[PDB]
Formats: sequence, C-alpha cells, structure tokens
Amino acid sequence: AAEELSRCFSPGVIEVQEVQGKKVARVANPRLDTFSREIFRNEKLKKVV
Amino acid sequence: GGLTCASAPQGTLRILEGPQQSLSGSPLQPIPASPPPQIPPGLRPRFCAFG
Repeated sequence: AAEELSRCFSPGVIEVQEVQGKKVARVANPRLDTFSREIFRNEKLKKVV
Repeated sequence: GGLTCASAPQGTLRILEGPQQSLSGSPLQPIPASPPPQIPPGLRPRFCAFG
C-alpha cells in the first residue's frame, strides 16, 4: 500500500524506504506536491494522509 | 380451307429464368463496430510544480 500511496502523489513526495523486510512510505519532500487530490479517490488511504 | 377455332387449351405454362439464394453469412463491416478511443502507453507527466 506504500507504493499505491507513492503513486497518488507527484512521484518525489512520498519516498518509500525499506526499513525492514516490509516497505515503509515516508514523506520525503512535501514541496514537489501538485494538488491533485488523487488519494481522495483511493477510499482506504484517504483516512491515512 | 380457312382457319377455324380449335379445342380450348387444357393448360398454361409460364416460363421465367431464376437464380438461387446463398448461405447467410452477414459480414457486416471490414473493420467492424465503433472501435474505442484509448490511452497512449506510458504517456508520463508533461508538467511539474515550481520548487
């Protein structure tokens, strides 16, 4: 779900690191974001961000 | 020695020339249906924010 999150934003904003075997999404650079509000179409991650 | 009326004909034949029907195949169109408009592959964003 970290990758689906990283695709609902301008691509540089959510940098998906690999802290453990699992993948964590982190907000690397908020400034690159264009307001497209494409998370709000996800219906499961509009509650997370 | 003249011409006289003879016996009435017993039947009539009417001839016409006719060809026949082929199988129904119903080949509607070369490239058929209304083919849908669609996505160019990959595309990519052609615009970025400032900063």
